[PDB]
Amino acid sequence: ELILPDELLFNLLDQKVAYQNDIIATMTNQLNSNTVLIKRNWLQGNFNY
Amino acid sequence: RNDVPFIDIILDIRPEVDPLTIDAPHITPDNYLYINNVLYIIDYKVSV
Amino acid sequence: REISKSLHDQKPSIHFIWGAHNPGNSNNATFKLILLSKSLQSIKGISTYTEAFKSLGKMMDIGDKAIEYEEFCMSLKSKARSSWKQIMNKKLEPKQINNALVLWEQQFMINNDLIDKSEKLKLFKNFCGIGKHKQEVSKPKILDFDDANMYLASLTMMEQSKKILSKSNGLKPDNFILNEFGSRIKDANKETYDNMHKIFETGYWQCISDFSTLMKNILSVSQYNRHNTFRIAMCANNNVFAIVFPSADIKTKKATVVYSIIVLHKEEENIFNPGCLHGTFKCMNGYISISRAIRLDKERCQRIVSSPGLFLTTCLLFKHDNPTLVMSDIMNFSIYTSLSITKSVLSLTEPARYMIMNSLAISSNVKDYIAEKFSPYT
Amino acid sequence: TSIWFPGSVTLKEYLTQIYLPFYFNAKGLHEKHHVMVDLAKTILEIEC
RNA sequence: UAUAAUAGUAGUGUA
RNA sequence: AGUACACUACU
RNA sequence: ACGAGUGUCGUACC
Repeated sequence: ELILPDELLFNLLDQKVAYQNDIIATMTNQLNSNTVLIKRNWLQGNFNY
Repeated sequence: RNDVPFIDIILDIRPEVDPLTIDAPHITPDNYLYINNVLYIIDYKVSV
Repeated sequence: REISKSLHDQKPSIHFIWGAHNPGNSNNATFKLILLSKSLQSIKGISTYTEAFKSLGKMMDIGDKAIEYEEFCMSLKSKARSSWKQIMNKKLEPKQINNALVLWEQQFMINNDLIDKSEKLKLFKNFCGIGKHKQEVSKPKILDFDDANMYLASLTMMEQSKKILSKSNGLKPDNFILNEFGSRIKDANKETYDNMHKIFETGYWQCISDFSTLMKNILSVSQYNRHNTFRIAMCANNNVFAIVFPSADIKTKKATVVYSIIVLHKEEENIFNPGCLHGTFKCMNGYISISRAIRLDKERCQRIVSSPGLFLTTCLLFKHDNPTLVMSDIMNFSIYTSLSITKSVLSLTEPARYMIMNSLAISSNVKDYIAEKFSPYT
Repeated sequence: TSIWFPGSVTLKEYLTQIYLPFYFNAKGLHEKHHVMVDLAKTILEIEC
């Protein structure tokens, strides 16, 4: 699970206007949960060898 | 010198000692150096 | 993107305007301060902020009283530098000299008596951006890069910059790099020494050195800055000055510097304007030029201070071992790239690799890269 | 032919003119407020 | 026998 | 303000 | 004004 940064939620929750197609909110379940489940993307630089 | 027998070292350093001396070992030192009544057995090694 | 055709929608290429020094004026700090105050208060014509500039000149005026200004500054500096730790628990006391409330050397309070309230609000809200609005979808507005008129305007700006900045300073270079490493550079390569000497002889080096020194002086003065104090920053050039408007101290996070460049020149249209000139007004004895207010982060100021080294390295590296190149063109390109502290050139420097190398290659999908990835931000 | 200014260049000089401009950039020119959102957008787009 | 070693901080280049 | 691969500085 | 942006921001506040 990838945890979104606290400041990202801080400036996403204080917009006062809904975005047109919020990819972040769709995956975040309307900002209900900070974490997002990542399956096929092994993280950058972690599996170099 | 390369792979010089130890008996040859003894004979060169001590010509006065006769054959049938104490049996020199199977060791064939790469080189020998005699100075100040001291004999140095020198072996070359190329290894990490 | 939001494509703009208007020339007035341009953002500054270099956040600075430069004019040649005046040999007929003394380089003393007090004399330059007096001259700048008089020229600011002597501005003619009508404009939105011209009254504000004249009032600022009135605030920074010491009149015939000059000696006690030096005495005051020296007395404060002697006490300030006598202690390793910063002087605390003692409040700095303003001392009016004539029309100037001098708090520190080249630091003046906003004389609300001298300024009209409307003019002060215009200068602080609509010009310096201080206090604007309070605690609109649009798209990033960029200039039309393939427009014929926009490219013609850019070419004209570059030609004008090359015209103004290629003239010699009329003075022997005599700088640190030369006096200290000329023998080594000359013995390594004669041509490199000649190119470096030519760089030091032209107006590009003087302009960038003056801008670096002015930014260093601005950074030095801005630490003691208050909400009602505008500072004056000076460099070696006696015609280039900087107004440092009130802002937060540098030591705090996300601290920014607000400054405006002032250039005094004998004849109008004899200034290097890299798209950062607010207005050229007429004052006594010549023409004054005021640039638009510039707000910069501390990292951008650090790069600006370091910029002379970048400029020299870029010029010498591009001209190295190449007699077919004109040094003026290389210096013209380097002045702009060295002082580029915006992402507009960042969006162009990296894709150039892929585009040109795929063009030069045997098999490449350059069309796909240009269509789907190349995203200029001009 | 040279790229950024008139004149002729060697292939080594041509590659230098192609590749050096990348190093003219300044680190830390980004703003966190926007890059956070951009990186989140691209990650979540790929995941979706 | 082409294989045993690795203080802390900072900077730079690279993926 | 992370993973790895280095090089250079200071204690 | 300036910096950033096809994310509502920085821009000192009563």
